[PDB]
Amino acid sequence: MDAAEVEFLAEKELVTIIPNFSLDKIYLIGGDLGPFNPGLPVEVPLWLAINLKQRQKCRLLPPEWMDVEKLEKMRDHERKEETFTPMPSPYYMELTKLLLNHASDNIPKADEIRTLVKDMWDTRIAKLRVSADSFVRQQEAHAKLDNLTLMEINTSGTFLTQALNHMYKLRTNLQP
Amino acid sequence: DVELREAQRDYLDFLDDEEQGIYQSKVRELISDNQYRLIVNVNDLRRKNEKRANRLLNNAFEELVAFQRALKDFVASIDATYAKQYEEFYVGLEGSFGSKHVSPRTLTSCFLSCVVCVEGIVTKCSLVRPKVVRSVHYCPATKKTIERRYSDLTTLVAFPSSSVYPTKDEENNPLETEYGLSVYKDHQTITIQEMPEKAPAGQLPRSVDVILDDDLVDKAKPGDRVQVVGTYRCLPGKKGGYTSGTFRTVLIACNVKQMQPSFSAEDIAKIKKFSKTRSKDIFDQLAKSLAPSIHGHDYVKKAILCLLLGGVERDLENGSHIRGDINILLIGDPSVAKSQLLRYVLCTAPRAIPTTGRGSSGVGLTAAVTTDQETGERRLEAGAMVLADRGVVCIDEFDKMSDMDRTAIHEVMEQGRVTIAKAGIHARLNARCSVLAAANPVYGRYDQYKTPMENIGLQDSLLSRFDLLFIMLDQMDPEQDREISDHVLRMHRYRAPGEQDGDAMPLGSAVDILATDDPNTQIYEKHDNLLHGTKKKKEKMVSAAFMKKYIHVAKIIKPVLTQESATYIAEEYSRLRSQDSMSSDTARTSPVTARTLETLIRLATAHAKARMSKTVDLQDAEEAVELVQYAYFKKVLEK
Amino acid sequence: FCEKAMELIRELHRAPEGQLPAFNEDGLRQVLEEMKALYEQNQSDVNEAKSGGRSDLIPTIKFRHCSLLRNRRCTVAYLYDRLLRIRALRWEYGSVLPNALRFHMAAEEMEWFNNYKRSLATYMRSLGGDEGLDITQDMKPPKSLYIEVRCLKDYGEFEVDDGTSVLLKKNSQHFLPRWKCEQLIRQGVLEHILS
Amino acid sequence: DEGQARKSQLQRRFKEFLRQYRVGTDRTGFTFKYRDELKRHYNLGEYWIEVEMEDLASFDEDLADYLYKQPAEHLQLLEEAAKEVADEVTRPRPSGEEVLQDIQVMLKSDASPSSIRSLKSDMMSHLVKIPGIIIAASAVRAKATRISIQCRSCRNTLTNIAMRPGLEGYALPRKCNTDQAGRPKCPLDPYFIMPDKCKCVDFQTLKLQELPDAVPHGEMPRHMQLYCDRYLCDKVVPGNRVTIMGIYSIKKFGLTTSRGRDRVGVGIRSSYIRVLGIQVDTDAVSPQEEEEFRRLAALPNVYEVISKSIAPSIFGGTDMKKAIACLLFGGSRKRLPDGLTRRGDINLLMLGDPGTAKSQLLKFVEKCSPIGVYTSGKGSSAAGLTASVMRDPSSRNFIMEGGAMVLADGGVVCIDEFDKMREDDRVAIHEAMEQQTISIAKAGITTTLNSRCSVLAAANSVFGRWDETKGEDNIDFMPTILSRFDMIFIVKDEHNEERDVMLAKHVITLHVSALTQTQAVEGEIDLAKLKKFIAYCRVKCGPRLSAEAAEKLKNRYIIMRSGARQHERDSDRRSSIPITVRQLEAIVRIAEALSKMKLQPFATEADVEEALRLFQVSTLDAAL
Amino acid sequence: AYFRVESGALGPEENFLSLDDILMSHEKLPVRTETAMPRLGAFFNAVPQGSKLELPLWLAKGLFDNKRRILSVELPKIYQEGWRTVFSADPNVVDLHKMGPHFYGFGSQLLHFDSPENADISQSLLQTFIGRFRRIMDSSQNAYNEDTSALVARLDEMERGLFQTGQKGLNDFQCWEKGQASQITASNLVQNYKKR
Ligand SMILES: Nc1ncnc2c1ncn2[C@@H]1O[C@H](COP(=O)(O)OP(=O)(O)OP(=O)(O)O)[C@@H](O)[C@H]1O
Ligand SMILES: Nc1ncnc2c1ncn2[C@@H]1O[C@H](COP(=O)(O)OP(=O)(O)OP(=O)(O)O)[C@@H](O)[C@H]1O
Ligand SMILES: [K+]
Ligand SMILES: [Mg+2]
Ligand SMILES: [Mg+2]
Ligand SMILES: [Zn+2]
Repeated sequence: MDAAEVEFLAEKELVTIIPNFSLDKIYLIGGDLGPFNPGLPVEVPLWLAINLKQRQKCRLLPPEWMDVEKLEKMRDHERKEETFTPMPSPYYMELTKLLLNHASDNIPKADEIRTLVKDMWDTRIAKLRVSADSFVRQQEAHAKLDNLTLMEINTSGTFLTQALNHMYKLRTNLQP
Repeated sequence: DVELREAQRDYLDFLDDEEQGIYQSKVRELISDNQYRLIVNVNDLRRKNEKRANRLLNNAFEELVAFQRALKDFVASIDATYAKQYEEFYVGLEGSFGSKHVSPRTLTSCFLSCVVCVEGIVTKCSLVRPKVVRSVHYCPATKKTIERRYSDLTTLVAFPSSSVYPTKDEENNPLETEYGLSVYKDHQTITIQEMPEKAPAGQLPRSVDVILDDDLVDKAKPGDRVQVVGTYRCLPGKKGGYTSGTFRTVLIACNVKQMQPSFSAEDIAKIKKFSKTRSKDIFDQLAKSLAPSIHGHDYVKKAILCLLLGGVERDLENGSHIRGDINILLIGDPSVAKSQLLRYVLCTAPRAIPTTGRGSSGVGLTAAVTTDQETGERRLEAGAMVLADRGVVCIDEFDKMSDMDRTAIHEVMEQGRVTIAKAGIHARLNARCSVLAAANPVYGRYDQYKTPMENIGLQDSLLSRFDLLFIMLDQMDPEQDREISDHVLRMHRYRAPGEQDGDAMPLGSAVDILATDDPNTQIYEKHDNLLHGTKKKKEKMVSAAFMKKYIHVAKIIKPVLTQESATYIAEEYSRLRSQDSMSSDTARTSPVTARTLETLIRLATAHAKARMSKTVDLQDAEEAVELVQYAYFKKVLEK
Repeated sequence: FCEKAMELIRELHRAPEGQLPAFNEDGLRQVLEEMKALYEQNQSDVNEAKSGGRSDLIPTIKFRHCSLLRNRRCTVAYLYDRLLRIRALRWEYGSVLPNALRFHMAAEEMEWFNNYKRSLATYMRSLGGDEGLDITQDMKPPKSLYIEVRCLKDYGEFEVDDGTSVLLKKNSQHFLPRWKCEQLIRQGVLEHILS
Repeated sequence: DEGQARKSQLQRRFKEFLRQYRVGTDRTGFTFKYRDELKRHYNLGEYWIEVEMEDLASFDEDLADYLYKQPAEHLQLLEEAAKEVADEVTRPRPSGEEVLQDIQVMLKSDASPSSIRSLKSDMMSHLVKIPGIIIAASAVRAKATRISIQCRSCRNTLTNIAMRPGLEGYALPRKCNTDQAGRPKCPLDPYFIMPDKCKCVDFQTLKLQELPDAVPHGEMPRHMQLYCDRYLCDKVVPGNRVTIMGIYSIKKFGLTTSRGRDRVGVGIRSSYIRVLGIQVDTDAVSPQEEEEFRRLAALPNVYEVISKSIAPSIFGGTDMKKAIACLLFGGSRKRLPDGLTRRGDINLLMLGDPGTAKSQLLKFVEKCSPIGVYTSGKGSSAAGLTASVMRDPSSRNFIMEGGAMVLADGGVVCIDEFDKMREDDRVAIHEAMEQQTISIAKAGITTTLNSRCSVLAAANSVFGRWDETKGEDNIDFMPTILSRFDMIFIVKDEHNEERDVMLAKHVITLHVSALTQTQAVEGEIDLAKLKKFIAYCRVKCGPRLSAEAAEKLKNRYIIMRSGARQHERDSDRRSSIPITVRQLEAIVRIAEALSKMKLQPFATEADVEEALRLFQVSTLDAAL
Repeated sequence: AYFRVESGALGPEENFLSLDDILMSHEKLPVRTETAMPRLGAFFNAVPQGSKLELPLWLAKGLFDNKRRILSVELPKIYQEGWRTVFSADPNVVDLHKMGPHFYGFGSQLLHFDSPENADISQSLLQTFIGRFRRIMDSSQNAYNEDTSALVARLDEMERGLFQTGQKGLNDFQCWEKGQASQITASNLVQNYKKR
């Protein structure tokens, strides 16, 4: 898996948009997308939201968790704890990147939101680094990584798994 | 506090090992041999207690203090009287220190308060001076004795104690020092410099200052290549209540190692068998094996082997002297491998000093005066030939040396002594060395139609001081050209097994030795197609390591001349000297003199050494006569 | 002994990016000739061992047999790695290879490539009701239905729909559906312009 | 309190700059540049970052203005902010990495530099940007950042006393703080520095000479003292051209006039520059550069491209420009198992007529070579070329100073006016040219230095212009020196109507084009890139001759020797130009240089063919 | 879409079609001959009993049997106690590239010869890998758009593979964050064929 594919998975999350067009209910294979009425909010997958924004057909609304006070509390909690804390979204980094890159005009205080998400990302990456070092140094056979998102795992997963494969083979040399 | 007690407990546990017994036995030996320093291998400590080893290497002074306290307690446990004998017991370290292996360039501030192992060359030494440790004083009026302890920034527990001795008691009654009851330790300072081959491009080598105390004094002399294990400290100072904040740094040694072969029984048996195998072929094989990368100059290589082996110097009951050192001169056309043979001897001989005619002076060759670092005392520093005492001096571009500088070489070349009469200093220095010199003729390229004396352009006395003189000519011969070209191109195609294709030699190198003992013998070198060719390999090559061991063992033998050899040598000397115009074309390169007879004796003795024989026999004399016959005459071409 | 096969292996090892060098015909023939020589010497030794009951020859027979096996292993590894690179060619460029690349391949390698191409076409045809699914396309996740493309070289007529085509000339730009341009982009004919 | 509040506010602003600064656009993406660099460097174990002044001005103009006007205090605040941000980016950390490290903040700007001559009193204590040449570097020494002091009498200790940066000392407390009652009073000056409690950093001192083009007419170049510390230490070496950002400062020694200070003028002080950032001027390889170099080496006509790029202003001399290219790249240095070395450097001599651009070629190679020294034979001495023995002013002891061939170690030394050199001075170079070492035995110093450099020499003939009738009398050099040259070019100014017209038009067009704004040439490589390409190849590739190439070389060498031997016999005079084993190894070196241009591990028969053609045109032509 | 056959040198047996394994088994290994070997004297005519030779690992593995009929195998100095002690002091400073490019793979295959020091060779290989992991992970995941020649200089072949994987992960995320991961580009092979 590469980062583009994790972003592809993240693009299936639902967000809210206000369209400037009228459309009847669409019966997509994935699921119905309610009628579109100018000025009224509607929930759609992130990929369709980004596409409609790029075509000047909708205005995006920030998710509930994309709030400065909530994000500051979450960053402080993440810094205080030892393990990974539960995240507002399983694709918070990708959602933040896409929404703030394409609709900053629609999201007030986007710079603060980006900085807080960056802080959380840095803390969690450091925790994952500590976890990997502990796994190798203490010669573990298994680990628990709860509340860790797919993008975080994918950032260094291949390296860690290859190292663990080599280490296991070195641990099982003497068995005939 | 508690950490110090725990460290002392751990170290005492480490040295009480009868329940494998290596350090219990080492301490017993220390007692038996009258020593007060125990050398500890950090690998054993790391094996038995890793945390204690890491702390020792990273917090050196406190850990060493605890270690030495524990050692004193253990020694007292084995024998209390011996412990009372010595003020303190010291600990030296050896083994692998990981990243603490450094050079004077890589020894930086990040290694402060750490144990480090430095490798380098000793450039400067100082005089040994006593340093007061404990002072004892007696009061004649009150009949009581008082003791004082001293320490400085250089002691393990740094504290700037006062140097002034007590002179009176708290009561006014006066005090007198008991010098024979006080304690003093020897103290010396040296400088260790980066190895020039390791320096980066365009950079002069860096240096570090080292402090040797107690037994470690005089373990190293200038010119040595040493490995010093010690602790790295800064010496902060103040003046008028002001500090610059820039501090000198010193290395406080705990162990000094040299970088004298060690012989095992198997190696001794191999050497004895090699000597026994052949009677006449040993010398020829050894000479053939000397500098493999040079296509043959066979007689010159035999002469260089004789030079390395040497003769036997005679001391007479009256006190007269006859030298045993063999001197060789090579005069030649450009590009005939003279400098390469000199460089090979420089790389292989145990003590060899390089010198260039244009880059040397009489002072630099013999000795120099300067002010002592302390007290400004007129002191002497050894020159090249004194540093080469019982060694070799290789002088390249001999014809470029100034005549006045050349004249200073006569006394060393003949008598082996240097007389210093300057700056209120009158000394006789021992410079008993063999001279290997290379030169070009007066016209650059030897003129065969002129005589040897006119080409060489040197005075007969200097030529007489050389045991052998070799005229090496480049004669364009298609077959010789083919052979030399094949050899040279094979040499240039060679690639060492470790290296990969396309690799370039770097300018400079990082520290490669990662232990005090090298973690890594066979008589004959393994065959390599490029190094030796596709020939059937009928001639075998003796390996470099075996050659180094064999020559060391042979140099100690002193063959005794026999009556038959003496008769043959006398007859041959008479024939050599009487023969005038022995060949009408032939001319003498050097005059035949009684020095020629001494040279015959020297060469025969060296040949007998090569065989490891206790007597000089007729074969050795015949070989010496053959060498002299080849060297002393040259045909002159007529146009 | 096995140094020629070692040269065969080293040639491929020196190019770890998958490029196909020219087939080493002379090296392969050398290896085969050496194998025949080894086999003949072993046959003579085996016959003598049977005839005269000389045990001392068995180590030599084993040594030669091991050398033969080593030569075989190196040959097969070389050929198989070449096959892997050729296989990658199909998925990286397409069904029709540039003549430059065809030049390096041996004739037998071209036959292998043609057979593999036919098998892949059959499998891709078998997936769906009509025409199946061409899984050589859609190599990256899709973002937009249409994209902007610039012609990096002259290519001539290019069919958009059966009715209509467009002329590809250098430094012209076209706004086209992505699924019609992916293949030419992967071949270095078009460049994807992001604005 | 108020000062503390102001300092805290400024530190907060620096911290926010480090946390929030971003590069990119909403069309492409965004990167938190400085936070990411700090996080990566800290993980790598490199505790420094480099901050652009323009970025800081973009974030907060007042902060940049303060940093320019009062560098010391605000730089300290910026370093504290950097330490804070480094903790947050890496804060959960693995075992053995608990203690947070200090961060050195380097400074970089796009502003135009100012000269040494322009450094005036009114700029004291300001941030300055200065270009120059490094002429001297000191040894690495230890400078205290933190000290602990202890009382001689009572053992009362004051710990963690901060030290000022730069060339500034500290004044110890005059009196101790222990209780007056009960104990006899503590003596004056009771405090001493505890050796093991001191935290130190590496420091260095440098001399920076003004640029040669900036020197006023008729004046000796001026220099300035530089103070470097931590990661700035040991970055530059003598000969480097640099631009330094620093603080114009004053040495703060003891207030007292100890030893009865008796200066020639009153209230004078010593100036220096406290270095905050170094930029080495062209006059590590990025992956983009390395890919570009690999592309160049693979061009089918790379040899032609490099030759066309050597002194493009000179009208002809194609064979001499091809040989200079080989000298620039060099051969492969080797060490045989017995310990004997074979040199890989190539020596070249141009002997010829006046006004033939020999000196212009030497000047170009000085600029083009990664390491290059230009000297004159007339203005040289034996000690100046190799190395000198002299007295050290501070130590009162003999030391060693390297000459031209020590400064040019690893590069090229261009010796112009080689014929004007004295014979005693010329002879001092023989060892360095072949053994590539310098042996010294003087004044109690016995040492050996490295001199692995290529010699490029130019000279005139004995009679000024080469006279064909005089024959061997045209050359005055000894056979020993001449055998140490791989290639010898006899340059004859041949008069021809057609070539002379072409040369004149080229020279005129060259003088008119001096006004034209510089433009690139399709078939050439600019000097800056060629200089970097040469350095890359020399470190990456050491070629060897192929077994087939060696057989071809062996047979031609034998023929060449016979022809030289026959020619001398017929002429009845031993030729001035010798053909020895050194000339065989010279052809090997030239073949390896040609391969090194193409980054090829093995030299082929075509390489030997070109090497033999170069030898034929240069040295065999001279010898016959 | 090109993936060479992967190395199997750390397992009980090496992979038949692995180029890395063939190169690794090309490396030599000291042996002592336990039987006269006729008709092969030309290559080292008989080779006398007790002779000492250096053989490629593949050839030694072929002739070796547990009862030591044809030859007996001795460990290279790199895997003996002298060097094992050096490794334990600090495994990060030893140059595993110069001391055998396939250091781990070669040492793993030495366990087939049933030496009395097998447990010590095995334990040393594991501790060396563990002691070097943190530096490899940090350098590979934090050296961005920089020269890595000094970072991989001392790494062996197996470690250089891990370093390349770590660099790939770092580069992919940087490309995604900068917005370069969405452009459709010419294939890797096409780039190396038509623009190199
Ligand atoms: N017979 C030979 N065998 C091998 N290499 C040789 C031989 N003759 C010369 N060479 C090589 O050729 C070069 C000769 O240079 P060298 O310094 O040894 O010559 P030289 O006799 O000392 O010359 P000069 O009197 O000019 O200093 C060196 O590379 C040397 O290795
Ligand atoms: N072929 C040429 N193409 C271009 N300019 C040339 C050429 N030959 C000479 N010049 C110019 O003419 C002048 C020649 O002076 P220069 O110092 O280079 O000559 P030189 O050959 O080294 O002479 P000398 O032996 O008298 O020192 C310089 O201006 C040089 O630029
Ligand atoms: K003074
Ligand atoms: Mg010489
Ligand atoms: Mg000139
Ligand atoms: Zn006090």
